[PDB]
Amino acid sequence: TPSLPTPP
Amino acid sequence: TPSLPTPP
Amino acid sequence: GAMGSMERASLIQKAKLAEQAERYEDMAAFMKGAVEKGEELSCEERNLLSVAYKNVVGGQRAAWRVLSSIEQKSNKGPEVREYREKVETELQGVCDTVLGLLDSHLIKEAGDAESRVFYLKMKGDYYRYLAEVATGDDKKRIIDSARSAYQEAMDISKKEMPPTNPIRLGLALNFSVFHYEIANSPEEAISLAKTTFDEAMADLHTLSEDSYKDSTLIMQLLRDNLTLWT
Amino acid sequence: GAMGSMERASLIQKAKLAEQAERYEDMAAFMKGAVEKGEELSCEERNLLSVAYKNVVGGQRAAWRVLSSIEQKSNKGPEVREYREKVETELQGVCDTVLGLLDSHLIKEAGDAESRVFYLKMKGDYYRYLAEVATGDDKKRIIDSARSAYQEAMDISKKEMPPTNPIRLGLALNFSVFHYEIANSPEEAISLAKTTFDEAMADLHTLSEDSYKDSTLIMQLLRDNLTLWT
Ligand SMILES: *Cc1ccc(-n2ccnc2-c2ccccc2C)cc1Br
Ligand SMILES: *Cc1ccc(-n2ccnc2-c2ccccc2C)cc1Br
Repeated sequence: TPSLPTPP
Repeated sequence: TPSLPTPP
Repeated sequence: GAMGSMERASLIQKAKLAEQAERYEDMAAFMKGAVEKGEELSCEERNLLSVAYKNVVGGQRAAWRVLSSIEQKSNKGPEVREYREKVETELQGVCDTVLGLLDSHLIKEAGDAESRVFYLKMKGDYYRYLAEVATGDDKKRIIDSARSAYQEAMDISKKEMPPTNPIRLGLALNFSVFHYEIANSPEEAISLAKTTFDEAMADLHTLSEDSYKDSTLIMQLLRDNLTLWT
Repeated sequence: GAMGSMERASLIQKAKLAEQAERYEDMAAFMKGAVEKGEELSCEERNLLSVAYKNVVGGQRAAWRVLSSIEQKSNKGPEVREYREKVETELQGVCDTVLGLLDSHLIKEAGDAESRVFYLKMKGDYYRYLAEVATGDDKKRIIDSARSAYQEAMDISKKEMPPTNPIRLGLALNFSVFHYEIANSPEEAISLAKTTFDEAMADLHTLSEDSYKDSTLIMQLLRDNLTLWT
């Protein structure tokens, strides 16, 4: 499952 | 300018 | 260490340059140097630290998963296992370095909710990465270390931060992934994501346009996981 | 060096694993180890060597170009220049390592046209990368070293290889880029690409379907450059 990505 | 890429 | 001679401000400047150059190992080394100067980190600096190490460990995790898959299909000589172990040890080293920075002494000096939650979330994340590759006597203790850090972060965030705060939302997202992927607790994962989403939705009316954009982005990531899991 | 204890076959196996894991620094280290075993490389092994180092230097070049652009816009303190110099020195080190492998002793043992042309093309490419960042007393000598290696490769390839051979085509593509980007010779670049394309086109009728696919791919890259340049 995807966790938090780096900020946009 | 693009040079040779790695092989496909 | 090797960054001891460089000015704090120069380390931060170079971390930003390294990010633009997509030199994440350099970025992490610069930020480790900055932390080791002993001063607290600003919000921007905390985010630089996080981005750097996320990219480094992210590459290692992706490589580990490729190699682990090949190894499990093999089950030839010792090379696949040896190389998986090499990548694993390198990954463990990076996690131990991050955890070391948090313990010496970022968490203990972090008094504001935003900083303390950020660092405890990081602590949970890096124990979670250790858990992903753990198989020995301490594996349950690694999982519990992640859980404990996330839980302390959750308790502080619930008391001190609005339900739309991006750090609070990101924490909940990652803790929910912990539940689903590490702790074998999919129902807890789903409940956490749902309650987080709903409480954030209810508070969006208070936000500026710019804050709304940030909160709703993470809400969408919660919703995406809920869709995957149900 | 550090790979001296590992079997040649294990180094090659691990290079392939590192490629699948997108661990190109590891891949390059494994292939350096394999070269240092002292035996000639097969076709497949030559390609592993090339892929590894292309990826490593490619990342460095991309970072160098980002930093060089920031530096030229700055023209603040010494940090941008210092970090550009750090990346530059690392890049130079990798190029010197590759050139060292070619000189000790890959080229001198390469007797077949395919191997010798491959290595001389590599030699041209890595001198070209050194030329991209060169500014001192030896810059003209660096450019001439690239030119000389490419020219020897061209002379052998014209005598010994069909005009559709992928190594011959790739050499011509890269030498044409040398002319355009390094030697300030756009007309030579264009002429070389055009003649290469045309001579390959004329020989496609001799090829199997699989060889045709390979040759026409590189022909399209020649055509793409001709389009960019005209
Ligand atoms: C753990 C965490 C949570 C939130 C952020 N953050 C800070 C500012 N923007 C964001 C962000 C990050 C990822 C996706 C969306 C948003 C709004 C940083 C970290 Br680390
Ligand atoms: C310099 C060079 C030239 C050609 C190859 N090569 C070998 C097999 N396929 C290819 C290739 C590479 C890039 C694009 C297309 C093709 C057909 C390898 C090197 Br190194």
